[PDB]
Amino acid sequence: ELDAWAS
Amino acid sequence: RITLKESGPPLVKPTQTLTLTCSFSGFSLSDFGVGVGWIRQPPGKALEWLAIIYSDDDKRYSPSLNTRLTITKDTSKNQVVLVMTRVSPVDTATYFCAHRRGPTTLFGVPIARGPVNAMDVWGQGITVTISSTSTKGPSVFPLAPSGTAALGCLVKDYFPEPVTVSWNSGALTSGVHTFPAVLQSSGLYSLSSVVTVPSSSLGTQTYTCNVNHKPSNTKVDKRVEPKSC
Amino acid sequence: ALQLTQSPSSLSASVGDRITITCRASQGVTSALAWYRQKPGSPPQLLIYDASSLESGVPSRFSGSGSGTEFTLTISTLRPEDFATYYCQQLHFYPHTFGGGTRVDVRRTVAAPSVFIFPPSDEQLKSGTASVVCLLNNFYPREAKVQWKVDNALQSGNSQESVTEQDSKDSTYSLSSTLTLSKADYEKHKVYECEVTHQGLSSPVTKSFNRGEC
Repeated sequence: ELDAWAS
Repeated sequence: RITLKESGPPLVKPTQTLTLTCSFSGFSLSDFGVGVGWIRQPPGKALEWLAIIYSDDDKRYSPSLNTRLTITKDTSKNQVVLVMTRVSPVDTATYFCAHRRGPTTLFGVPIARGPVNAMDVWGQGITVTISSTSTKGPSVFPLAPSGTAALGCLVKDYFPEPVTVSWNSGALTSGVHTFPAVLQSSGLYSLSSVVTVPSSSLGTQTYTCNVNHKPSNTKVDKRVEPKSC
Repeated sequence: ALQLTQSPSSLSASVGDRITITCRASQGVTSALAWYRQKPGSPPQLLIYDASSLESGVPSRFSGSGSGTEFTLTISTLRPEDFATYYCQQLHFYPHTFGGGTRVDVRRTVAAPSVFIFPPSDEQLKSGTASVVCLLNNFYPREAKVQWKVDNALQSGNSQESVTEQDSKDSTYSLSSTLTLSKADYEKHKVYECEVTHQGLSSPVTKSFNRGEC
């Protein structure tokens, strides 16, 4: 999945 | 000033549970967006990511090791623990814990996520060896062959590390190469120490390897000479 | 999962050179990439975070660039402490991932290894095991390949090897490979050969002996 701070 | 330090048992046997503790200072795990992760490094190999835990208690694990890992934090003692179950020889490695920065904030407002892209401070690392073996002194055997000639000593089947090797009670240093030991499938280590010398001095100078394995109180001096008397 | 490939895995350099190392991700990771330098016996040290930001307290000769799938770390003027192993790490997707590392060592002139083969001692043979060792002494660059052969059969899975750290005097490496067999198997064969391939040898050098031949 995406990292905690991704987007 | 942030510092982290790993603690745990240096030796663990297969099928057993390994519990490693990361004690830190200079930061609080309850601070916003901060995280602490674990990374391992098998001898001579690349770094491998294990897991990370954040202030809000969100946890993430390596998919490959997911079922054998648990990570938790104890905010009040400033510690993060990693429990790895059913260990095997392949888990022998140096384990490091590291700090992950949270987003930069301004009057309580996160304004920059750039600093979260790294593990900025690391512990020194703790070496963990996984073997079922018990303390055991090495067996020393000669290495010959023999203008450049080579000779040496094979320090086989001992546990645990380390073992010291010198030549001629410390007088011979030039052309000496003591290789790092390799952990055999048997769970015992093995290493060679060789020396290169002018093919002339063999008939004159003598070569003795001095092996010392403190863990088992084993000291051996083995004189090596070109075979055939 | 996502893959990070570092290039080159090994790199020769001298004090003062400008070097660059690359890291490529199999999928875009935006700018969430960090570079570390690791000296033997120490933990990795953060050099660059978020692809190009210079970590505080890190010397200005280091810089990094790129985004998406291509990243490069460059050291403008290499100093003695930069001889080490470098890693990149992606933090855009879980699990975070490290690259295979890239070793940077002191360059010197190519040098072929001096090869020596050692049969098992009769002392060891009496205990039921036979260790045959091959030594590759003072060679460069580091990459070398050892191939054991017994009565012409390529051996596989019964040898282990170790390499010394770069020698601080001559900048070369030495390698030891041990072929391990039980006494019974050892006695059932005649020709033990150690074949060595290295950039410094125009062709593979082979060292061998015939068991029991005296």
